[PDB]
Amino acid sequence: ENKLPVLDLISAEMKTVVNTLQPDLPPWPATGTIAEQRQYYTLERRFWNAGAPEMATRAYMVPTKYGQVETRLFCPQPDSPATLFYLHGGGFILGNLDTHDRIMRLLASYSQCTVIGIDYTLSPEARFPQAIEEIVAACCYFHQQAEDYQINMSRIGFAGDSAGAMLALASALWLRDKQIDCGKVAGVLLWYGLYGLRDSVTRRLLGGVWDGLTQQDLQMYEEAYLSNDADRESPYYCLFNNDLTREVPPCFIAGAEFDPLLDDSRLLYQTLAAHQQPCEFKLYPGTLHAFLHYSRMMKTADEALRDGAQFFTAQL
Amino acid sequence: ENKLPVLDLISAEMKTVVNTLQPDLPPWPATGTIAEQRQYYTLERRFWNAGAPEMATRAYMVPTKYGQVETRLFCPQPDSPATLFYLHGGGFILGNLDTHDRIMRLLASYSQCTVIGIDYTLSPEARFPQAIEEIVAACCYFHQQAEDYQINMSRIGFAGDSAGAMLALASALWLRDKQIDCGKVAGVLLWYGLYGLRDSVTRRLLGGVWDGLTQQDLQMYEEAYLSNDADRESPYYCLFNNDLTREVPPCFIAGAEFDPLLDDSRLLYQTLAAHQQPCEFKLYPGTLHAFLHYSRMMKTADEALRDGAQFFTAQL
Repeated sequence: ENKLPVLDLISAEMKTVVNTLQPDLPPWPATGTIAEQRQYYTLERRFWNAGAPEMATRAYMVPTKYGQVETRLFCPQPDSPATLFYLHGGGFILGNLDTHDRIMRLLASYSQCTVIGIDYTLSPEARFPQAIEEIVAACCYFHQQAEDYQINMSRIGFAGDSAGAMLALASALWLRDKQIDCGKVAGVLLWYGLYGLRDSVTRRLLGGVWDGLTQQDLQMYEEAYLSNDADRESPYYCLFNNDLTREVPPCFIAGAEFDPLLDDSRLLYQTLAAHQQPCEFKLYPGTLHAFLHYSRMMKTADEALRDGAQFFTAQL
Repeated sequence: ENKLPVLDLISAEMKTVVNTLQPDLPPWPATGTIAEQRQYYTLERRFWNAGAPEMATRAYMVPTKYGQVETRLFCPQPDSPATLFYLHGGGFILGNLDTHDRIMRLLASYSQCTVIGIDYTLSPEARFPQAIEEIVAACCYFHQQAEDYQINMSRIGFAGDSAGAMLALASALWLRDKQIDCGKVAGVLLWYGLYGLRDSVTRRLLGGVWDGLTQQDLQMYEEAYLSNDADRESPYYCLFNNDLTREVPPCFIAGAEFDPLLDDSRLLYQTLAAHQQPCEFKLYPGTLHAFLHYSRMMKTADEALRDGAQFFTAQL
């Protein structure tokens, strides 16, 4: 109704992606089970993940108080200076280590750090703060067992896209606030995340069927993730209710121009900068939310990967 | 907490106002009745209203479906080209024709149009949408009785500050939506309004005891005005839920820099501009919310009045 004509305003590069047909796929099951929707997502993501760098990969199950969680280690080189944990997006209800395969492999290539993807339990089966607890547990397990796994856990980082960016910064804040040391958090890489705004200029202007980010869609994802309405205000969900004026690790904040969540990125950055916390913001012109997946076809997506990777290594 | 240090960022001219003492006044009766708080605001406002333009004024009671309401006409010249209705601010719970006497007289003076202030019924005694219906009724009464009152009702406009600005645009949109012709709405003058955002970048960064615009203050004014949580979504409260893509009268939108409500103005402007609706935005640097009252002492407040007057007369 009052929204911007986003499909006309996106870049010609972004449009080539949006207009790409995958003719071998069924239609999107908007009335199937969550289990079917997850399967479709995994199938549809495969084409975008093709051509990923080839490198040494290892999969391990790690213990958590909620049971074992799968992890995948991508090891570019034998003397990694740090370990980067990667939390994938998908609205908390979709996505896995395969949907984000190419992103995690390129991050490893461009950083020359070990990248560890965490297969956190999705919602609605898991509810807040379960994923964050699983991530912290995994991190802490790897830190205790670093020698056995052959990884450098002296310096770590958290990285993620969309809902995974929320998990990335919430994990770093959880570690800080609970006085948990599972390695020095050298940096956090946050591509088009959301951090607890309930409304904003960008949420009003943007969002539609092309990105699955209408007000209604956002309420749906919140309803799946939270168990109690009181959790809306938790400082590990509404991160703006946490104290962002001190002791935040260096954050690289990437905004998508035509994403309703962009203001979440601008508020985090403006908050951090006003309180002299180390950060950088960069807007990627012409993009929709979720663009990091499109690095093979979009120079802007590969640039965003390079930029985060390089921000991380600049902290080491 | 994560807020900006607003008292340090405001301009020197704004700080002179913030630091102005009225020693002869009692302290603000925070635990007193609404009646007491209203009387106090009235009293405290007198000093800021002094020295207003000399001009012919007349009070008239006008019929509405809720009873008679007081109006005040300010007549700057014998041949007014249009009539501007002025809706005062004060959070819906405070203010009256006296607290905004100087604003209205300056507006009439700079516009050279008749200004008609409307003493709409305050909340909690009235609830939404009573004030809007009162204003529409008053406007249609004056339109029907124009010859008797010696006013020009062939072109009209609505003007207001803060909550008053919400009433101004809501009234224009009501007339449009219900196809009520009580004069051609030439323009709407909106100083530091709010138009229904529930959260924003600016709501998070700003607001405090210095302006009475914390999240809890804002919730309390909304609670007083609205009968129902569902009314938060009404297209005459959340005006962003109304259609803003067609037939919106020319809007002058003035933002105050260090005001949590600034993004409400930015959103209204960006929305109207994106749909080719006629509008102008101007930011008034260094200011708090509610600065229009301080025109004797602050060039910027007086400039804001001139600017809104000039915009209105440019539509005639």
